[PDB]
Amino acid sequence: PGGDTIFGKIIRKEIPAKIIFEDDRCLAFHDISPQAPTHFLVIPKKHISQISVAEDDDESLLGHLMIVGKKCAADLGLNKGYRMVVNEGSDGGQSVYHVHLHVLGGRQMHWPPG
Amino acid sequence: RPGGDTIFGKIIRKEIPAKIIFEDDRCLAFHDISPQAPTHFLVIPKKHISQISVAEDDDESLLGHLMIVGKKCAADLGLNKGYRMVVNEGSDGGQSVYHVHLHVLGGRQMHWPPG
Repeated sequence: PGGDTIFGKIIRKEIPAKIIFEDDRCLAFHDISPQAPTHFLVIPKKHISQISVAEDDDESLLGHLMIVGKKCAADLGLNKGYRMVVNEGSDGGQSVYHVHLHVLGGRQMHWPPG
Repeated sequence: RPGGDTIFGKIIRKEIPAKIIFEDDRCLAFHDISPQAPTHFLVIPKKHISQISVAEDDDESLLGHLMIVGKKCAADLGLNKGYRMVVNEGSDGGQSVYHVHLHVLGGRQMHWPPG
């Protein structure tokens, strides 16, 4: 495992998180510093440090994060829409080196996206 | 038709011009006409899916492929300091074209929140 980051600790249940969904290969939970009325993360249990190092063999897993994200968004009542975000590296503002998909909604999201 | 009715379908069928970065049997990557960062491109599936909220379970590999192609194109374009990937859904997401697409933005510091 889950990795040497705070997200690994969340996966291993060593620290608390408000979990929305879990299966054998991913976990969705509310972000601790929400930027919208609804703001959660979907992360793989496999420790991929950043999207730039994902491989072709990870394609289904990465798509699974997005499908889980859109299902969770619907379950959380985001019927007016939302935004999905993956941050990579310094310029991307990536805060934890464990791949994570942000899902934000419950307010108008603006443009540019940061 | 192959690619759907939106302007992105027109781009897929090469009926209107685009600055294409990458193309395969499943997707197409091209530069955005209204860039919000020094590099700003889109990765879109050739199969029409209107928005991420209606994607099917069987679309997982395709959606993942968009992200893999996005990161590969970002590397090929020299975005070595990072980038941000974005999918907009619906009104609150600010989606203006109803053909699912992944934005990739880089070449400057991206800020938080992401809109």
